[PDB]
Amino acid sequence: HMTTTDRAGLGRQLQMIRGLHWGYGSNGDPYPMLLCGHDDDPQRRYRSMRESGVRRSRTETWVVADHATARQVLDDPAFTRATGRTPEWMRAAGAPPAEWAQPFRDVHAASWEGEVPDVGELAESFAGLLPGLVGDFAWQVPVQGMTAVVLRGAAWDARVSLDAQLSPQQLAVTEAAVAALPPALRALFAGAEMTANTVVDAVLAVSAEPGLAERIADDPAQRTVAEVLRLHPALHLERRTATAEVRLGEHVIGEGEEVVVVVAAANRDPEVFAEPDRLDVDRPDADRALSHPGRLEELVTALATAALRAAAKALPGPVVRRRRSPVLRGTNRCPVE
Amino acid sequence: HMTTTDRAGLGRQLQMIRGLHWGYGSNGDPYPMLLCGHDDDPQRRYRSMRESGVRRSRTETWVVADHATARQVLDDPAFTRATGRTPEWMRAAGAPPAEWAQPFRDVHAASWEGEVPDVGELAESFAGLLPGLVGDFAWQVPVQGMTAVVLRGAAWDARVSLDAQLSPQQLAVTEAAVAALPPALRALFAGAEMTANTVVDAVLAVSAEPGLAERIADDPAQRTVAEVLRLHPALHLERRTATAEVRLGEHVIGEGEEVVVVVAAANRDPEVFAEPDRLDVDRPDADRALSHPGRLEELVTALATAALRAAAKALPGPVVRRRRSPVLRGTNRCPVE
Amino acid sequence: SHMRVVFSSMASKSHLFGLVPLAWAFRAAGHEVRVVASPALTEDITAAGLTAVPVGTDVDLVDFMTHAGHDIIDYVRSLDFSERDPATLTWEHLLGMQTVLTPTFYALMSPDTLIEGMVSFCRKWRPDLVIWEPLTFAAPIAAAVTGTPHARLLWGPDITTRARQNFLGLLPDQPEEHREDPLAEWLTWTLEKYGGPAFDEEVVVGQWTIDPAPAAIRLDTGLKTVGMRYVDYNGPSVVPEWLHDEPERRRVCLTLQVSIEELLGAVGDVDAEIIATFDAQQLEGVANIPDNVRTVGFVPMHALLPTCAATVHHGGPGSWHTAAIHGVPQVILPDGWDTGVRAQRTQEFGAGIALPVPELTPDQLRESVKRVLDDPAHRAGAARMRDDMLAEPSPAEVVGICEELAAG
Amino acid sequence: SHMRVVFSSMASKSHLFGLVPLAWAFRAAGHEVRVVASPALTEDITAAGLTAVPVGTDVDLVDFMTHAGHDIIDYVRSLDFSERDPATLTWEHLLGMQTVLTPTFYALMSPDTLIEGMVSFCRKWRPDLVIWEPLTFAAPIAAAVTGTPHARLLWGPDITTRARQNFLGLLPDQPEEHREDPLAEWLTWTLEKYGGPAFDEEVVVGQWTIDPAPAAIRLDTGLKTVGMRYVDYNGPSVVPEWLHDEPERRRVCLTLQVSIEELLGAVGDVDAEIIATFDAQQLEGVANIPDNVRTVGFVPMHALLPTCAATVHHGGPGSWHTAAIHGVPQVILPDGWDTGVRAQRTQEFGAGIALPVPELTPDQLRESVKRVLDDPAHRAGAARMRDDMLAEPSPAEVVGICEELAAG
Repeated sequence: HMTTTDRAGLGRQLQMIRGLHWGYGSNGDPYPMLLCGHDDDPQRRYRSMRESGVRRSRTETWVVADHATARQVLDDPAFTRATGRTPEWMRAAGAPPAEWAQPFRDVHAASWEGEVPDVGELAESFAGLLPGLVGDFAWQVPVQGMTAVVLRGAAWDARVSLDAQLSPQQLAVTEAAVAALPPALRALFAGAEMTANTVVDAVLAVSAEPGLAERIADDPAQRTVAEVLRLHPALHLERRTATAEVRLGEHVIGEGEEVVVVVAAANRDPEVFAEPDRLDVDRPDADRALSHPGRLEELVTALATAALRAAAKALPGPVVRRRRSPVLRGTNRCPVE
Repeated sequence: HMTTTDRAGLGRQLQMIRGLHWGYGSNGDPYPMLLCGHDDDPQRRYRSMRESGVRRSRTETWVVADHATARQVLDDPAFTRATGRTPEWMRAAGAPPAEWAQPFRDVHAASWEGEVPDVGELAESFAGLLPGLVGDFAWQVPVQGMTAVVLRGAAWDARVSLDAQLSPQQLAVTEAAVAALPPALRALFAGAEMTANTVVDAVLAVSAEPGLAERIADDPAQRTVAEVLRLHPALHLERRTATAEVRLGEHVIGEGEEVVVVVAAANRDPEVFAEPDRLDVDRPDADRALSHPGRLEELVTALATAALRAAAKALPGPVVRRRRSPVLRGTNRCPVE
Repeated sequence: SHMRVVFSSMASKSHLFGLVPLAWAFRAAGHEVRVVASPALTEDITAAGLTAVPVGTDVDLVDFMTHAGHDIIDYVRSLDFSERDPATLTWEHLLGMQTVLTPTFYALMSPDTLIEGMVSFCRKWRPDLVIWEPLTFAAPIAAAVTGTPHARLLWGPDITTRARQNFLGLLPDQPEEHREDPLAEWLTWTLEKYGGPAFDEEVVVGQWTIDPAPAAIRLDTGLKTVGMRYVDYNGPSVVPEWLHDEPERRRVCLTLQVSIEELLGAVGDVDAEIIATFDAQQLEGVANIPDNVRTVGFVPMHALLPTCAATVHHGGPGSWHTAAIHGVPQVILPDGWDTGVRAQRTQEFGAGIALPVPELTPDQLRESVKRVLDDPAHRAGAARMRDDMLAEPSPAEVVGICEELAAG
Repeated sequence: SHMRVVFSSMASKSHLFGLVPLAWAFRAAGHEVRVVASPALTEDITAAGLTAVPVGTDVDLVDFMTHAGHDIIDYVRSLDFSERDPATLTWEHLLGMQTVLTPTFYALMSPDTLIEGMVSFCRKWRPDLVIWEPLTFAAPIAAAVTGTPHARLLWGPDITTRARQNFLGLLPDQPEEHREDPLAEWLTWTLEKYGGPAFDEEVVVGQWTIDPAPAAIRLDTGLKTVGMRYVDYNGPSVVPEWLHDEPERRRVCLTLQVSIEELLGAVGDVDAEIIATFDAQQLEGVANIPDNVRTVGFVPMHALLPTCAATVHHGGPGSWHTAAIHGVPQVILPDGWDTGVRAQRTQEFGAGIALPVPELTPDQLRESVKRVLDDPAHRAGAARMRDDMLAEPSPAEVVGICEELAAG
């Protein structure tokens, strides 16, 4: 529910930011071209972002992809997931983030401080699902799992929320999320989509590797889920904002100045990980950066771990991916058996 | 001789002054309406001018018609026939008198200080002219007379000069005068037309009166010529200009400020002359104002006196008069026998 | 076929405007159109979206008017033709107009400079046709010298033509020596300056005349007339947001006496919404006059008049013609020779009321506004005038009639 | 039969001008014509002698441009269609244009305020036809909502239409989820705001399109085209006294690089009188460049081009179209996407030379000016274009074609 007048105003705002993101991006700056997510392969932009280390974009934002500085800021407490400051280009464009982004940035900020059942007792319910995956199995896993600790369609409409906070979605897509967006439950909806693509990417990675395929059936592993969230994290980008001025490699980061941690880039540094862009289940390199308070990451890793173990029996069409997801990189169609 | 360009400029000037004279005149002021001479009878305007005494017009000019003040200024030496000052309306109109009026005002200024033969020896030549009048007799009298002390057609073209000094004539009429205008000879041309209308008005007045008709034949008189130049003077208006400031009845007349003596009005004051607008040959009233140096008036009175005496034998159509002559009031057609 | 058309007006914003829609008519037809006038009229030409050809130099009216001309403004307000008195038709009176208006107005405009300026442009640009405002005698002279076809484009009545036809009509009664013709004398000695043809009344009136006025309110002159459907132009027009809506109650619009402008209270006693064209400056003294009255300043008449049941105005061509084409009954408050004559013609036809401003009374206005609103006759009269005008060709169609006439 | 025509342009002096002669064409035909636009364009409407209906409020570009928009000026100068490279026809590239230009330009103009402003006026004034500048999407929306017939009036090439037709042409290759259409999404959710009809490509292109460009240099779009004989309008035009005379020697006029404007010496080595449209301010540094060169500032092109053997210009519509109709060979110095495309089309036809400004050399200009003056082919090419254009109806005739089309 919302008037066709404010709808019109919102649509105009979402379209202006994306328009400026693409313009800035096509002109040179790689962070807004990534933010548009017009490509399915972001790995060359991540190399360029890591190569630079730290660079602030055309928008005010500081882009941290060097694993050394990425860990440095994620560990620093000044950098938080709160409402920062409005950059001049945005208010001048007539699209304050406080308007086009607002529900979605409160979702990113939400913390799920609840008991996380990692029992694997979940994998018991999850067994009878694949008969003798995006919506028929992967999205089925968080719903039935959180039910045995949040409606299917409701969570599916809100699934774009953690992209919408940095990247403007379509008007109907933005509209459907706000209407289906509920604190903890809000944060649980977010984790549901985090878990959902983890299941897809894992089954996709297992499908290619010769070992992982028949090996997962031998011991139903947490190691595959760990490695998958390195090459394909829950959140590729991590929006943070400084409360007090911070010094990161000779750079002064002001109060309310936004910093975005490029986790997917960081998690493939040639100096930190051996064969980074290669799927290695048995790798000593466990210095991977992720996610800030709460245990939502711990919740998804459990839902995905239980899921991978249940589908260990079945493990031995064209894959379409969501095109406006620079943060979480979701799949929409994953065929078949 | 003169270019069609300066001709165009002159025509425009003559037409502007007359345009403003008529406008000012129709609006109220009687002096410029008189100056246009659209009427053949000026006697009501002269009553109004005398009634006032002295009044300055819409143009700068002082209008003196009261016989008392008329004589007062004609006798005063400060008031002269020289080039005065240009009034603001004229230069603003774009017609300085120094341009549209110039030859003609030098004619008015001219003095004929030459021996005036009043012998009446002239009336001997003038005898054989009328067989058993404007051009066939009246204009014939000054030519043959001045020849026995100046060509016929030449004097006829210049005949408008003493009107042109106050009243703008037509462009061709102004053009023809300048080309036929020659000092003394210049002043003699002027006297020729002065004499010419005197002959016409006299024969016209004699024609109506019962006495004067057969009486002029008895003693060929100077008394008729005297009385005629009272009711019909050589110059009805008399352009003068102050050299030094003069006080006339409570009025300050500035240097170069024009004064026009309305001689024809003055010469019919009810307080000065008995039955003024009536032709009386035997009248004691000889206090009539006229004409300033020279003897031109004395010359014309002689040419006209000789003329009236010669035509004493013949004395016992529609009369057309020149329409732009407020100064001298000339006749163009005087039929017949 | 493609033409080079020259439009000439004297340097008056009040006069150029009557030529504007026909100039644009020609250019939309694909013809080359240039408005040849004095440097003063340039801003007004360009503000009409037209190309200006400023020729010659300006004339100092300010100096002429302060010292000489002002009295001629007092002289003109005297003349009155709307009643046809025998006193005004005397030779003395008529030659009077001819003697004063020829130098002080017709020739005051059309100066030395403009005429040589136009003659130079025409000789060079080689126009195919010259359309001129009825009192800009430089244009027919230029057109005579160049041998270019020329036509007059009227706005209000052709009062000068009627006054002249009468003046010439008396010339034969007067003796050969008492004859005079200032306008002919001027134009003749002007035509000689450029070596041009002999004088013809064709230089005073055109070769033809275009009049946007309905046939019945036109004066009888006998001149080749091309009637034209009127299309308003009155300078920069901006529609206010309030004039978008269809009116609620019936509307009377008042546009600009001896009534101390306190006359607003008189039209206020009328049962209608009044729209007064007065600014907040013009009505700084009025304190009790408004009630049903609306003051909105200068607004587009071609946008306001289509919404009025009646109209009260000075009698100006723009107001007259615009109201006339919209079948809007009129209450004219004349002050000029040109306005009175027309105000009288339109009252005779029954398209309104003529209220001379010297004789004007607030009782007369209240009654007159009440009369046009209530008597269905004034509307019916105004309906006939409108119908006459819509039956005449549009400036678009008049382009072809000129094109053809220009050839022969 | 009488019509109510609305003309709408975005608040750009550079865009309104292309509608001006056709607006005047309609009003000369006797129709009611109103130019509905934002308050900024009001002075320019009134300076075209047209009636302005300013609706809504102004848009603060100064603030938007200083902080956000400037980069989009840098983005636009990159795009180049004149060569048809396969790289520019990729889905990624084309959706790019659609994603950036839709909000930052089309919708930046046409704001919230203007669209409701036009929809309000149209609902009230009840127009019979809406003629609009090709990138003022408020007008077709207003016309869609009101159900009023509407048509586009082009000036330069229809490059946006060609770019869009290609973009839509690739939409089917992309998966259902990867599909997007910013301009359709915007216009669709806009049509919903006024409850208007469903989205139709008819809101993007018109119901028909009027193009003053010769048939051969028009892009293939398939859209209902009404060709029109071009009649120039370029704001306030004043003819200088020097432009009255027929030229002595042959004339080349230069109108506005990386050549430090010292290029005047290059055109000076040409055997011809050069007329440079530069002011004394613009040429304050040039000390040896003039010899056969004349600097006269901004002058009317529709008065200068009829006297030129050749022309050197930026490629702007006014310069292109005016030279084209006069059969004047052209040396275009393009810098825009719109100018390059057209400069390439006119060179292919042989009506001139296209010299891109990034690649531009003073040797190229001297040779190019020498080439158009001496090779009778460029004149012959320019002669065909001229002949094509004079065979199209005048804006006067186009009024009837619209009138008829508006009915059905």
